[PDB]
Amino acid sequence: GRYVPFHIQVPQKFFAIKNLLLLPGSYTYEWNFRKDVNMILQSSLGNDLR
Amino acid sequence: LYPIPAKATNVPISIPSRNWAAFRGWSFTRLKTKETPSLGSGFDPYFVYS
Amino acid sequence: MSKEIPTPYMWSYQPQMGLAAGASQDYSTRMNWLSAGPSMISRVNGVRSHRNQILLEQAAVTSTPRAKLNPRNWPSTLVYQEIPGPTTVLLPRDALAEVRMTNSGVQLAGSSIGLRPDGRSSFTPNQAYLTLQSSSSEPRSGGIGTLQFVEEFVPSVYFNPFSGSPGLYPDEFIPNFDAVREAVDGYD
Amino acid sequence: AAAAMTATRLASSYIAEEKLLALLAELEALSRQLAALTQQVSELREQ
Amino acid sequence: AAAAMTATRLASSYSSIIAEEKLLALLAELEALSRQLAALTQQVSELREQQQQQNK
Amino acid sequence: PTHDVTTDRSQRLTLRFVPVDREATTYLYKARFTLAVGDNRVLDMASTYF
Amino acid sequence: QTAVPSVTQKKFLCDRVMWRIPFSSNFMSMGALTDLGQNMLYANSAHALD
Repeated sequence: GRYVPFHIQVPQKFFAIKNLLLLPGSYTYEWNFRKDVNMILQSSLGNDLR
Repeated sequence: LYPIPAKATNVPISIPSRNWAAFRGWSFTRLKTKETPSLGSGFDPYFVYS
Repeated sequence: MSKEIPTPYMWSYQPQMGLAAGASQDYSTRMNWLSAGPSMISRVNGVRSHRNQILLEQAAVTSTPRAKLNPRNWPSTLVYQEIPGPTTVLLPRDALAEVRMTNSGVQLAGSSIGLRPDGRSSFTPNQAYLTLQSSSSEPRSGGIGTLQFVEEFVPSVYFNPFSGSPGLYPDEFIPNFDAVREAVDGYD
Repeated sequence: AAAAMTATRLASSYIAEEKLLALLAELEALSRQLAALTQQVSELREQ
Repeated sequence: AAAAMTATRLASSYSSIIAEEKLLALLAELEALSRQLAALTQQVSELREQQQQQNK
Repeated sequence: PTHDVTTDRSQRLTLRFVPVDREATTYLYKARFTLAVGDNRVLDMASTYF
Repeated sequence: QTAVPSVTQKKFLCDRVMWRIPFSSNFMSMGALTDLGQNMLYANSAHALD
C-alpha cells in the first residue's frame, strides 16, 4: 500500500573508498542524496512515476 | 553514449589522435533513450520512465 | 657524408612505462640563417658546434655508461631507491599490567626489536619501543622516473650518422623499435 | 506542505540527416533483390 | 526562502536540408523503375494466360 | 590467540555519527558528518552504511 | 500429410551481456595488461581510430 515508512541502509559504492582502511584522524565524510521519486523508485509497468 | 536517431542503421564514431598506452578492449550495447537519464547534471525534467 | 655539426637527437619520455620512446632531431629550436651573409654563418656554426660540444661533456659526466642506449629494463642497482629511516613506535599500553589490573576488578577507560625502556598509565612504569624497517622488502627495477630520465638521456650527437655496418645503426632512435626481438613491430 | 513541495517536482517534469541514410540503405538492399530476379527468368526458359 | 533558492538551482535549465535536385533526380529513377517493373509483370501475366489457354 | 587480538579499555564497538548539517533542497539532500576515528583504532571504510 | 511449403528464419537472443572485443593478439586474456597494451607502436605514438 501507499504511505510506507522505510529504514533503508544504502551502502557505499565508490571504488576508492569502498574498502579503504582509515587510519586514526578526524575526517569530514559527507554525501549528496537524490530525492527524485522517478529515479529512486523502480516501477514495473514503467509508468512515469513523478 | 553516442546517440543513434530513429530507424538509423549505422553509428559512425571517431576519435582524434590519442595514445592507447594501456588499452584493454571494448564493450558496447544499444540503450533506448527514454531509459537513460543525463547524469552530467542534477535532476533532469525529461527522464520520465521509472 | 654528414656535416660535422649535426643537430642533436632529442629523446622523448614515455612516462607510463618509464622508458625513453624513440628520438628525433631537434627540429623546434633552429636559427633561420638562410638570409644571413657568410660572416654570420661562421658565427652560427660556432654556436651549433658549441652545443654539440656540451652535450658530449654532459653525457659523460652524468649519464650511466651502458652497452646499449635505451635498455628495456634497468637493474635494481641503477634506479634511484627511496630509502627512508626506520620508524619508531612508542607503544601506548602494557599487556601484562592491563591483564592483571582487569582480572582484579579494575575497569580501565581512556622480529624487528623489543626495546623496553622504563598515552602512559600510572599503574606501570614500563614503556616499549618498536623500531621497524620502513623500506620495501625488495628494491625496484622496472623503469626510471623523471628526475633520472633527464639525467640518463641527455640528447645524443650523431656524427656521420648512417655510415657502414647497418647492424650498428642506432635503432633506438625509432619510436616503434623492439630491443629483444630486434625488429620493428606494430599492428597499427 | 508536502503536497506543495511534491507538485513542484511534478510540474517541473515535461535533423532528418540519418533518416536519409536509412532510406538509402533500404533501397540498396531492395536493389539487390531485383538483381536476383535475372536468374529466375532465365531458368523459366528451360523446359 | 524556498522561493529564492529555487532559482539558482533551476537556473541554466535545459534544421537541415539536402540538395532538392538530388532528391528530385533520385525520385525520377524510382518512377522509371516502377514503370519497368510494371511492364515486366504484364508480360509474365500474359505469358501465363497463354499456357493455360493451351491446356484448355 | 590470547595476547593482542582484543583490548580491554572499555571501548565502543558500533559507533553512530549524527549529521553535522544538512540542506534538503528540492531534489537533493546533502548531509555532512564529522566521521572521526579516534587514536589507536584503524576502522575500515567498508562497514560504513548510511 | 497436408503441410505447406515454408521458409525458416533463425534468430538468436541474448541479454544481460555486453559484447566484448579484447585488445590482445589472440583475443585471449593471459594477463590484465594486454599483449598489445605494451606493444611499442601503441605505447610510443598517437593514432586515431574510427
